[PDB]
Amino acid sequence: KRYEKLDFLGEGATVYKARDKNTNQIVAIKKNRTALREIKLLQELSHPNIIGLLDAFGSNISLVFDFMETDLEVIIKDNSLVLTPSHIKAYMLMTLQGLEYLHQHRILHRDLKPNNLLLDENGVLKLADFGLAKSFGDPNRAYEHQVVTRWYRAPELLFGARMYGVGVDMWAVGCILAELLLRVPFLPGDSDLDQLTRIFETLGTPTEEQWPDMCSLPDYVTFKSFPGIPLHHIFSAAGDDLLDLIQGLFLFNPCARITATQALKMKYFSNRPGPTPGCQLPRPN
Ligand SMILES: CC(C)c1cnn2c(NCc3ccccc3)cc(NC[C@H]3CCNC[C@@H]3O)nc12
Repeated sequence: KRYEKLDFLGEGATVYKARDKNTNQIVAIKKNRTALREIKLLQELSHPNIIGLLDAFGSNISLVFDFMETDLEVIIKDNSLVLTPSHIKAYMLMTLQGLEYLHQHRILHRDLKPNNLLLDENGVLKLADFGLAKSFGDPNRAYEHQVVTRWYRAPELLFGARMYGVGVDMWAVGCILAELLLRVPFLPGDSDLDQLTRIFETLGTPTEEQWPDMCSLPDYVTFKSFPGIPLHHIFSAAGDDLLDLIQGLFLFNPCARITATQALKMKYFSNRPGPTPGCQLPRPN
């Protein structure tokens, strides 16, 4: 009644474009117990790189956010675009500044993947779809457990961990970074077992030194030994500063794995070339 419905945008939920009658501004309208958890976590937060919940109303519920023009998946899949090292540095910087904020507020995203990083027409990247986000402390049930799509999913979750932390988001950011570099999914498992296969044959089956607790995980099972592939072989364009960020994000021990803040202090972010101005980031038609 306050927002002029315009164009359909998705079905998961159900999203629509709309024009607010008061300000005339363009927004996106998204239309349960976790529905309130979502509004709870979001009405709180304010960060340029986190989508901004502008309004809500009941009677299925309707979340009003700012319109976004595109997302990393679209960009990644757009052959017309060539991503430069500066482009990639920019996307990551914004992604990690948003994730550092979330984590400082003891929140896990738990569903980080390229289509959940949205971009506005000024090249501001924003984390979105907090339908799985939870406060760090909240417990994980066995049969209600919500887990990212398997290609971005961290090894501890594939081994059925119920106690976990930021490393689950940091792994997903590693898989996103790899996808920006290769322009295809990094680790495209065709099953949860095959997702681990792929992880180990790419990165090496973990030693006990690399991952002390691994064997005590609930769904731990014995895979063959794979040596893995050197990252400079996988990512042949990447400088040494980037290689070290990647390696940091893909450490098997979830407690050794690099945090958003540790990532952000990495030489990579202070080295030339600098991150593209948002207004210069590549745009699809
Ligand atoms: C609900 C809010 C976060 C939002 C703002 N703009 N916008 C657009 N904009 C158009 C668009 C087209 C292509 C790629 C991305 C966005 C599409 C869209 N689609 C719904 C889901 C789809 C899966 N990824 C998260 C999206 O919010 N949701 C939204």
